[PDB]
Amino acid sequence: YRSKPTHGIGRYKHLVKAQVRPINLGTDYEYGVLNIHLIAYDMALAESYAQYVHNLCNHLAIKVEESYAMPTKTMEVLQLQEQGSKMFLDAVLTTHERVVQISGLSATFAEIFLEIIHSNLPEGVKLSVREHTEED
Amino acid sequence: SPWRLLGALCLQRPPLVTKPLTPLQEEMADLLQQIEIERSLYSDHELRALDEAQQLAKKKSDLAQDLEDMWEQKFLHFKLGARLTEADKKDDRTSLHRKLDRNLILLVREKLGDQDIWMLPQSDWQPGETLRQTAERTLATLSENNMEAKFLGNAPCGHYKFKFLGAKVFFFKALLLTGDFSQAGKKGHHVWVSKEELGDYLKPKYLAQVRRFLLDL
Amino acid sequence: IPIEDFITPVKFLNKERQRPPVELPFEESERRALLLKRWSLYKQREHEMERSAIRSLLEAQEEALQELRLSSPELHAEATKRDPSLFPFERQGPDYTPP
Amino acid sequence: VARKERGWGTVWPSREFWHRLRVIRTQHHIEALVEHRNGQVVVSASTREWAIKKHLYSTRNVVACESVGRVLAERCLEAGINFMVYHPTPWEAASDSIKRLQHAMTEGGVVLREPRRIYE
Amino acid sequence: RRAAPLGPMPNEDIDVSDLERLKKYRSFDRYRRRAEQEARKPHWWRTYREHFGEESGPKDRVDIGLPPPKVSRTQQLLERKQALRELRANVEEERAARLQTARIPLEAVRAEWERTCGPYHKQRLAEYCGLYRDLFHGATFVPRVPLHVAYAVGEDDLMPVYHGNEVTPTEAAQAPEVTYEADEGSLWTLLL
Amino acid sequence: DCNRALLTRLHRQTYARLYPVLLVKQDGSTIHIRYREPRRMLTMP
RNA sequence: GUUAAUGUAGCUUAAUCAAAGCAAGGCACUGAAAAUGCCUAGAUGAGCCUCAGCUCCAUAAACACCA
Ligand SMILES: [Mg+2]
Repeated sequence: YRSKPTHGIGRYKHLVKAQVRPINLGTDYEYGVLNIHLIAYDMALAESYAQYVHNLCNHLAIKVEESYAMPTKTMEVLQLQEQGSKMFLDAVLTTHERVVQISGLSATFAEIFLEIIHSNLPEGVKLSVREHTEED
Repeated sequence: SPWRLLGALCLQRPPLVTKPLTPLQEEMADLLQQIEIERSLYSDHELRALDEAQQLAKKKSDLAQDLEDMWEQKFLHFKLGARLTEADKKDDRTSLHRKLDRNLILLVREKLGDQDIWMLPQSDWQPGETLRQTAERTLATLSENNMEAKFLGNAPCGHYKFKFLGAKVFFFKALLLTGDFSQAGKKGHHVWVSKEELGDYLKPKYLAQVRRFLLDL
Repeated sequence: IPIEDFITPVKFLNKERQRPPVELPFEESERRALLLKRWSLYKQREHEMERSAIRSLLEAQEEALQELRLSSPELHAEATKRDPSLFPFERQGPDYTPP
Repeated sequence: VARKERGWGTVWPSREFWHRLRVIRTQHHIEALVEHRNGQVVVSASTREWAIKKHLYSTRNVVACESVGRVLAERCLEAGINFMVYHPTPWEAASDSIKRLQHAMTEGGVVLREPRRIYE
Repeated sequence: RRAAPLGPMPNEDIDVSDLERLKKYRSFDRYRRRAEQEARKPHWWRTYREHFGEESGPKDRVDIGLPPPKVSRTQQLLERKQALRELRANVEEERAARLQTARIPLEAVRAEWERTCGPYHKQRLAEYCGLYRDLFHGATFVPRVPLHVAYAVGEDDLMPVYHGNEVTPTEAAQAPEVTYEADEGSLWTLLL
Repeated sequence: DCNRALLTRLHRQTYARLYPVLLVKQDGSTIHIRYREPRRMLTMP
């Protein structure tokens, strides 16, 4: 009740909010909206490393926004046969892609981060850092 | 308070080939193999192995093996690159091709007029220059080599001050993509070295704390 | 325009019949479980030295950058900014056999 | 014949009971309390307690929950209270540790689900 | 017309600016806990506790006791640490744990309980039943010496009197067997 | 640090048998791909 | 070598029933997190003493020092 000392005790909605630019200042320099593309041939491997990345970010207080899978590209590899001169033979492969979006960074945290990411790189794992604009 | 300006560089070689596994990691790898193959659904190869192993017993009384042996011989015939290009030499610390498993770092030998210097490669930057530009410049110029090395940040790795005057040593991290070393037999002593060896060859307390921001792996 | 591969393919439906049996004695059961607990302790110590490592690195960053600011203010005008060179960072993971 | 507390029923759990079983699970210890609506703990069994701690192993195990339940049933009969209410969380009701806590409590002779009031 | 809060407002502590960098409890359960701890503190506004009779609230206790048994903290601690090392060492125990088969020797736990924290539990049961309220009126004592009372229901039958338990007057037609542990320089008085 | 996430199984509920395969791209380099075919090696031209 | 302090598990309890709570881990569950379930490791800085006292060691913060 407005007249009382206890007014607004139940007030909550400012606590829970239920209702993009990199900021470069040259001294406090926040470079955000960054895309981590983890691409590898093995399903389990890419998933495990994407997982490791995700968890690493959550522990480092680095804010992850979106973690999602990119469409798999199916490769058909045509190998030359020696007997028949121009004769082709085939083997089937698949390329798997995962994505982890981080919303903020600083110079020092970029430097630190990349060290850990590439140091812990598993075999047959291709890593990419890019900018938020991409077209699915 | 005069300030002596010296840039510096920590040069990281990429570990090339993966490491062997800890006994625990190996037993765990075994377990993961077993349990993975335990929940697994059929196989195409195993459908054609088992269904035909069963159906041929019904064509006798009333393939898979070929493929197996084929792949066996095609694998066995083929041979692979050596995991050790270091210990077959066992000598060179100065070879850039030395260690496949770990990350390697560059050291240099200098004896100056008043001094004896074992040196993590150092730069000298004029006040008008950026620490970055002098890092790169000193890198490409000093080693007499063509190096593609992707740098990470515009921010430096670690800093150590020697005040006689006052002075600064600012170490940067450079990630080596592909180096081309010209005059592989040059007199200047360039030592490509791991973590333990970086602990060994380093006298100073300025270079002793470089293994503090180094990646131990 | 989303299309996921998380879906279970149609080939896998009726070929289910190939892997019915699984059985373990006291031996394999207790072995696997003991190994698992062991493994958890291990992975924990691993994460611990990992975090302590990146923490020591970040402390080297503190001492470093603060040293450079205390010396030359122009130098933390320069080096506290993040460069455009970091946009397309790409790195390949190690292999089993060198080329 | 006494008065339970009817009410609340915007909130949870129901405060209507004479006695309530309360099971708190720390990442280390399992603590089972018997409460009166006064908030006063009447009779309890905990795993921090040396009596239980020393006999058995791994304070956080399902084993520990069963144990604590048996101990608490014993101490409850000794206290003269045969009835109490237990209001678990839907996901706590599915969990094994708690199923077996309730089983121990039941074989112990303590009925959950208090008798009704008279002329309520 | 506003008034001014008296002392602290409950959530006034945490920063509204930058909500994303604040840790949340994504668990219903953590919330429940935090709330039940908040419900036990002495607030400055009219509350449930206040009206519904905490029964004198804060009370300075006149204590007519037997002096607490003096035991060395560090010694006890070491001994228990060791005992638990030993018990955790065995593989048999761990097998008993994973396979969900174990039992606790209830008689020995009842023994240790009677020896250790029993007096306090018996105390708060007495407080619950208001023994102290009708006897000494203000006074709380801790039952240091365990008292074992029993009735003979027959030749083989023994009905124990624990604190708070129910007994039928048929059982109690005769004087009970009473047992407690003391050497003799001692003198005691028993009362029903 | 290379062995960190290297040890794992595929977590999907219903899936075929996956078998270790050594894959040589055009380098001289070899990788380990889990592939449904038991063949110990494959190589790209 | 000097001053103001200390050495509880990663941060904070208790030290008259008792070394407590929270982080943090693993495996299971759904695509990742998250929740949940089943599990995991842990401390009173080290040496003596009296039934808080004396040192040592180490950190930290300064100064001196050393390069
Ligand atoms: Mg104690």
